[PDB]
Amino acid sequence: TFEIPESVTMSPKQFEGYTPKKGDVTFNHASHMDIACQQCHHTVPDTYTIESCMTEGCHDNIKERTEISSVERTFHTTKDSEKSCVGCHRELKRQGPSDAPLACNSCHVQ
Amino acid sequence: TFEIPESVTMSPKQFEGYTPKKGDVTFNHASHMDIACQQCHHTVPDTYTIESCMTEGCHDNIKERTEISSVERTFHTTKDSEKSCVGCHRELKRQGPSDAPLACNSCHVQ
Ligand code: HEM
Ligand code: HEM
Ligand code: HEM
Ligand code: HEM
Ligand code: HEM
Ligand code: HEM
Ligand code: HEM
Ligand code: HEM
Repeated sequence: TFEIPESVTMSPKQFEGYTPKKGDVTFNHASHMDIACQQCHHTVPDTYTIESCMTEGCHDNIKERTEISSVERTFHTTKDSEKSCVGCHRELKRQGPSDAPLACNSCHVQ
Repeated sequence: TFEIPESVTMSPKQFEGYTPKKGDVTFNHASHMDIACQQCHHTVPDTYTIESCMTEGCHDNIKERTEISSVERTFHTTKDSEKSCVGCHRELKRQGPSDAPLACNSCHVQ
C-alpha cells in the first residue's frame, strides 16, 4: 500500500500563473537513503502523513522569497543543514570533499 | 495519501490455525518517533514500501522459533539492539535506567 517513489520531479509549474525562472528538479531517494525519513519529512509528527514539501499551508509561497513558506528560501537556505537541499550539501563540504551539488544546473534539470 | 497509523495491534491470530500463547501487542509510533523510520522498517530499500514485519516472506514463521523468519526470535532476540523489540529495550537499560519494558505483560496486552 505505502509505496515510496524513487524519482520525484519537483516543479513550480503547479503555481497558478507563475513564470518559473529555473527548470524542474529531480529528487532521488536512493542517494539520500541513509538519512532518517523524518529529518527531511520533518512534519510527520504534526500530520502523521508524508506529503509534498510544497503542499498548501507548507512551502507553497511563490510570491515572497524570504519567508519560511517561500520556495526559494526553503530549498536553498544555507542556515539549515538538516533539510534544506543546498543547506545540507553545503554543510557536507565542511566535513570534506563532497559531490553533493550546489550548482543550480545540477538539481535543476534541462 | 500516505498515513501513518499511531496505534497498531500486532496479532498472531492471522496465522492459519495457530493457538497463541500470549495476548496481542499494541505498538505506538508516538513513543518511538525519535527513531529513524528505516531503522525498524529495515527492508524499505529492498521493496521501497513500508509493510508489516509479519508479511508473507518476512517474519511470518510461527512453526520454527529460532529461525530469522520466526516470530518469537525476531521480536525478542537480545542480540539485535536496533529493531528487535526487547533487544532495544534491553540495550537502553545498559545506558541507564529505562522504562522501556521487558515484562511479557507490558507489550502483550490483556
Ligand atoms: C525514508 C526511507 C523516507 C520515506 C519513507 C520517504 C517517503 C516519501 C514519500 C512517500 C514521498 C511522496 C510524497 C507525496 O505524495 O508527494 C516522498 C517524497 C520526497 N521525499 Fe522522501 N522519504 C524518505 C526519505 C527522504 C529523505 C531522507 C529526504 C531528504 C533528503 C526526503 C525528501 C523527499 C522529497 C524532496 C520528496 C519530494 C517531495 C515533493 O514536494 O514533491 N525523503 N518521500
Ligand atoms: C519536504 C521534505 C520539506 C522540506 C525539504 C522542508 C524544509 C524546511 C526547511 C529548510 C525549513 C527551515 C526554514 C528555515 O529557514 O529555518 C522548514 C521549516 C518549516 N517547514 Fe518544512 N519542509 C518540508 C516539508 C514541510 C511540510 C509538508 C510542511 C507543512 C505541514 C512544512 C512546514 C514547515 C514549517 C511550519 C516550518 C517552520 C517550523 C519548523 O518546524 O521549524 N514543511 N522546512
Ligand atoms: C532537497 C529536496 C534536496 C535535493 C533536491 C537534493 C538533490 C540532490 C542531488 C541532485 C544529488 C546528486 C545525486 C542525485 O542526482 O541524486 C544529491 C546527492 C546527495 N544529497 Fe541531496 N538533495 C536534497 C536534500 C539533501 C539533504 C537535506 C541532505 C543532507 C541531510 C542531502 C544529502 C545528499 C548526499 C549525501 C548526497 C550524495 C552525494 C555524493 O557523495 O554522491 N541532500 N542531492
Ligand atoms: C543556483 C544558485 C540556484 C538557483 C538560481 C536556483 C533557483 C531556483 C528558483 C528561482 C526556484 C523557484 C522556482 C523557479 O524555478 O522559479 C528554485 C526552486 C528549487 N530549487 Fe533551486 N536554485 C539554485 C540551486 C539549487 C540547487 C543546487 C538545488 C538542489 C540542491 C536546488 C533545488 C531546488 C528545489 C527543490 C526547488 C523547489 C522545486 C522547484 O520549484 O523546482 N536549487 N530554485
Ligand atoms: C517514521 C516516522 C516511521 C514511518 C514513516 C512508519 C510508518 C509505518 C507504517 C505506514 C506502518 C503500517 C504498515 C502496514 O501497512 O502494515 C507502520 C507500522 C509499524 N511500524 Fe512504523 N513507521 C515509522 C517508524 C517506526 C519505528 C521507529 C519503528 C520501530 C520502533 C516502527 C515499527 C513499526 C511496527 C512494529 C509497526 C507494526 C507492523 C506490523 O507488523 O503490523 N515504525 N509503520
Ligand atoms: C518490522 C518493522 C520489522 C521488524 C521489527 C524486523 C526485525 C528484524 C530483526 C530483529 C532482525 C534481526 C534478526 C537476527 O536475529 O539477527 C531482522 C532481520 C531480517 N528481516 Fe526484519 N524486521 C521487520 C520487517 C521486515 C520485513 C517487512 C521483511 C520482509 C521483506 C523482513 C525481512 C528480514 C530479513 C530477510 C532479515 C535478515 C537479513 C537482514 O537484513 O539482516 N523484516 N528483522
Ligand atoms: C517492536 C515492534 C517494539 C514494540 C512492540 C515496542 C513496544 C514498546 C512499548 C509497549 C513501550 C512502552 C510505551 C508504549 O506503550 O508505547 C515502548 C517504549 C519504548 N520503546 Fe519500544 N517497542 C518496540 C521496539 C523498539 C525499538 C527497536 C526500540 C529501540 C531502537 C524501542 C525503544 C523504545 C523507547 C525509547 C521507548 C520509551 C521508553 C520510555 O523511556 O518511556 N522500542 N516500546
Ligand atoms: C516475556 C519473556 C515474553 C514472552 C513469554 C513472550 C511471548 C511471545 C510469544 C509466544 C509470541 C508469539 C505469538 C504468540 O502469542 O504465541 C510473541 C510475539 C510477540 N511479542 Fe512477545 N513475549 C514476551 C515479551 C515481549 C515483550 C517485552 C515485547 C515488547 C517489547 C513483546 C513483543 C512481541 C511482539 C511484537 C510479538 C509479535 C506479534 C504477536 O504475535 O503478538 N513480547 N511473544
